[PDB]
Amino acid sequence: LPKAVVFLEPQWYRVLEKDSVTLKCQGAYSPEDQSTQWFHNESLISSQASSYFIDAATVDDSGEYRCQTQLSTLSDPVQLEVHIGWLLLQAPRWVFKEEDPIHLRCHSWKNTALHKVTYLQNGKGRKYFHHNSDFYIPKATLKDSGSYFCRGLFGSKNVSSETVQITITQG
Amino acid sequence: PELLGGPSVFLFPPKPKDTLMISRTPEVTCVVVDVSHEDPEVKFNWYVDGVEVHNAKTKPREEQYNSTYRVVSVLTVLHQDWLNGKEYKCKVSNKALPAPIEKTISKAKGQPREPQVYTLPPSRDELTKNQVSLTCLVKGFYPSDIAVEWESNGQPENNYKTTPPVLDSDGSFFLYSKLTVDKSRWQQGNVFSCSVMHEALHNHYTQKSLSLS
Amino acid sequence: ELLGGPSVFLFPPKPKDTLMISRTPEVTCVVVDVSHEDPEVKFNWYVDGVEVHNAKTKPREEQYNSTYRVVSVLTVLHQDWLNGKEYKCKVSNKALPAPIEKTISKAKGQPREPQVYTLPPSRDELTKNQVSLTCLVKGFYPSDIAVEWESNGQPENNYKTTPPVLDSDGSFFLYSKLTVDKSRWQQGNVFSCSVMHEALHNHYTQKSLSLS
Ligand SMILES: *[C@@H]1O[C@H](CO[C@@H]2O[C@@H](C)[C@@H](O)[C@@H](O)[C@@H]2O)[C@@H](O[C@@H]2O[C@H](CO)[C@@H](O[C@@H]3O[C@H](CO[C@H]4O[C@H](CO)[C@@H](O)[C@H](O)[C@@H]4O[C@@H]4O[C@H](CO)[C@@H](O)[C@H](O)[C@H]4NC(C)=O)[C@@H](O)[C@H](O[C@H]4O[C@H](CO)[C@@H](O)[C@H](O)[C@@H]4O[C@@H]4O[C@H](CO)[C@@H](O)[C@H](O)[C@H]4NC(C)=O)[C@@H]3O)[C@H](O)[C@H]2NC(C)=O)[C@H](O)[C@H]1NC(C)=O
Ligand SMILES: *[C@@H]1O[C@H](CO[C@@H]2O[C@@H](C)[C@@H](O)[C@@H](O)[C@@H]2O)[C@@H](O[C@@H]2O[C@H](CO)[C@@H](O[C@@H]3O[C@H](CO[C@H]4O[C@H](CO)[C@@H](O)[C@H](O)[C@@H]4O[C@@H]4O[C@H](CO)[C@@H](O)[C@H](O)[C@H]4NC(C)=O)[C@@H](O)[C@H](O[C@H]4O[C@H](CO)[C@@H](O)[C@H](O)[C@@H]4O[C@@H]4O[C@H](CO)[C@@H](O)[C@H](O)[C@H]4NC(C)=O)[C@@H]3O)[C@H](O)[C@H]2NC(C)=O)[C@H](O)[C@H]1NC(C)=O
Ligand SMILES: *[C@@H]1O[C@H](CO)[C@@H](O)[C@H](O)[C@H]1NC(C)=O
Ligand SMILES: *[C@@H]1O[C@H](CO)[C@@H](O)[C@H](O)[C@H]1NC(C)=O
Repeated sequence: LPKAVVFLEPQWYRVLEKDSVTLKCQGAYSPEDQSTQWFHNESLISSQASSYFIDAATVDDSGEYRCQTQLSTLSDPVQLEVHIGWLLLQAPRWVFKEEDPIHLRCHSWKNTALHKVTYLQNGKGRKYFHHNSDFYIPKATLKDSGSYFCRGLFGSKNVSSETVQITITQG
Repeated sequence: PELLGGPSVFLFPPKPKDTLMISRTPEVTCVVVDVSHEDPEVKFNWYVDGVEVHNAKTKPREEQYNSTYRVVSVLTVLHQDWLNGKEYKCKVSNKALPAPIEKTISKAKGQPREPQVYTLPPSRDELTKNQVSLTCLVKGFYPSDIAVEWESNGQPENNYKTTPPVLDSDGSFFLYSKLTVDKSRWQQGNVFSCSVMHEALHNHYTQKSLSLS
Repeated sequence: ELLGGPSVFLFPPKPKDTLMISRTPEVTCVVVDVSHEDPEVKFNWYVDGVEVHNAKTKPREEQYNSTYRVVSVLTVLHQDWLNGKEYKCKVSNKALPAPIEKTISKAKGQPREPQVYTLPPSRDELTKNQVSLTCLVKGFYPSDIAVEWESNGQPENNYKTTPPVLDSDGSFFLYSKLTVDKSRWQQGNVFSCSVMHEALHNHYTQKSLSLS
């Protein structure tokens, strides 16, 4: 029988407290029942609905999510990392090879408008935006690896995100 | 007042005089500004060198003109605690903050240095005016917490101003204090006194007089 | 309040430059947080509603944090500044909704001449191997002032001045402390306190101080 899979809507496995998140399954249901079974750190939820909704993410909602339907096996777990802070670098992919595109996003607590946003590599300003916008390198290069973070203004407060590492492979 | 980033916190040391005299009460004060009217609860946690303390006193929220709030918490400290270098920590919790705000304060670090205090009579050429300037030079002291007062025949001479401490070339501080008096009082033979308070002075106090001589 | 986009800072000329005819005072307009996308930045200088030119505007420099910084400098007339003419920088750019404007001018108020007094070291200080010469400058307005120390031509350097302090009558005062070796003071050298201020005749006065 096929293995179900959990999917993240939207697709950021790193979120900030009070962020909304939606998990949905990819497994067909039986004619008798269309119920879903959701787990969360092997704890078992309660609702049988096809999508699991986290309105206001707390730190207790981090961990391993998995699901299963009538005509599927237990899904492989997907990790959700709920961080605390003002800013959080988010990416669609975190693994990079030579000539891959690098898409980076500076997500803010409750989608608050962000201004004078700077993306820094290795402690130096690399790209600046008057208004919160995404950072995008067309085709990676071995020199684009390093520690990255983003800072800007949350209405007079000057705030920073935690740094992430970014290595470029192959070549 | 869009108040996007939520409140701000400011931590304030005790006034120098309050920590130099046993009969006075020194206090650390944590002020929270920009507190929204919608989400206004403010929780204060106080740590003394990393240990929680609960004898602090929280003032009621006050409405500012910019329609924000102002919450104050004051922690009275022990004289020896402040003078001995204990660290003081304010932790502020608010609904409009992602994590609590933490600020710490303590007496500046470094070997205290005793102040030399010197009384300087009015310049010759100032004696042609109807008011005169008694000067008090307090140099060579560390740290910059210091108090200076003026006094004549027991009663406190008030018509005076003291400059902020200034950094010397040897890392110590110095300041000046000026007392304006009417020339007659200086010409009589009255005595005036600069009083200085500092931790590195014997008995936290020295007095230097100045008179026609 | 405001959103993103460039920021502007307007800096006055240095007080000493406004007092000495041999010097050239300047007003300076700095623009920061200028993006590489729209990097055209236009300056318009107004001296009391009077579009001016001859403003040496410098080519943009890329900052460390990745932004661009652009500064325009306007040479200014000593009398114009001293009389209280207001100077104004308008900056325009594609990333700006409306152009930004700032204005500076000399502090308003009736000028008042400072009295300069030299105070010799105190008796008890004469024991240490260094001594302190004081210069009291009082009763002046505005606070824009320069103070220096001098001996036999060469300027003295081991001196420190306090910031101006608001006196009770609305005027300011300050002290300048010159530290010298005791020998120099006992040998009979003459030290001098020079003060520059607009309320002084010729914007300059000098008071001397020697071992009586
Ligand atoms: C809404 O309104 C409120 C209230 O506004 C008040 O009312 C209206 C009608 C107007 O008149 C306002 O002018 C008026 O203030 C606003 O609240 C204000 O917020 C600002 C910040 O934007 C605060 O500024 C800080 O001030 C401190 C010093 O503040 C003392 O001195 C003030 C006068 O100088 C005095 O007014 C204050 O009350 C306070 O007074 C002290 O009070 C304590 C306890 O009451 C008492 O024990 C003391 O004796 C007393 N001292 C006196 C009277 O002299 C200043 O230090 C802060 O500067 C630091 O931080 C800045 C960041 O903002 C930074 O830019 C500075 O460089 C500096 O940085 C520090 O530097 C030191 C070294 O120098 C270093 O060691 C530190 O590490 C470093 N970093 C720090 C500390 O983080 C700052 O300027 C006002 O205090 C506050 N006013 C009041 C009354 O609380 C509010 O902003 C408004 N909201 C909006 C959206 O506009
Ligand atoms: C990218 O980088 C650049 C530059 O980075 C520089 O280099 C790197 C390596 C790092 O070291 C940086 O830290 C470094 O600065 C950033 O550009 C800076 O941007 C900030 C604003 O975000 C500006 O801050 C202002 O600074 C002025 C004082 O500026 C003088 O002093 C600085 C040192 O104190 C010095 O660095 C400056 O060069 C400048 O020096 C003066 O230059 C003039 C002309 O060149 C010269 O004649 C003078 O002699 C000289 N003076 C010196 C050397 O001492 C400060 O006053 C500003 O504070 C006001 O505004 C604040 C709002 O931002 C407010 O909170 C304050 O309370 C204060 O409020 C104002 O007060 C005035 C007067 O009282 C009053 O009239 C106003 O009403 C009032 N309110 C206002 C104006 O709203 C402010 O702190 C830096 O100057 C600027 N630096 C440079 C070099 O351009 C850039 O931000 C970075 N970008 C990003 C995205 O990060
Ligand atoms: C799930 O596990 C993570 C990681 O150990 C933990 O942070 C979180 O609190 C757990 N949640 C539940 C509901 O058990
Ligand atoms: C915020 O402050 C940092 C240092 O804390 C400073 O380098 C920078 O200029 C400010 N950043 C932004 C994006 O305004």
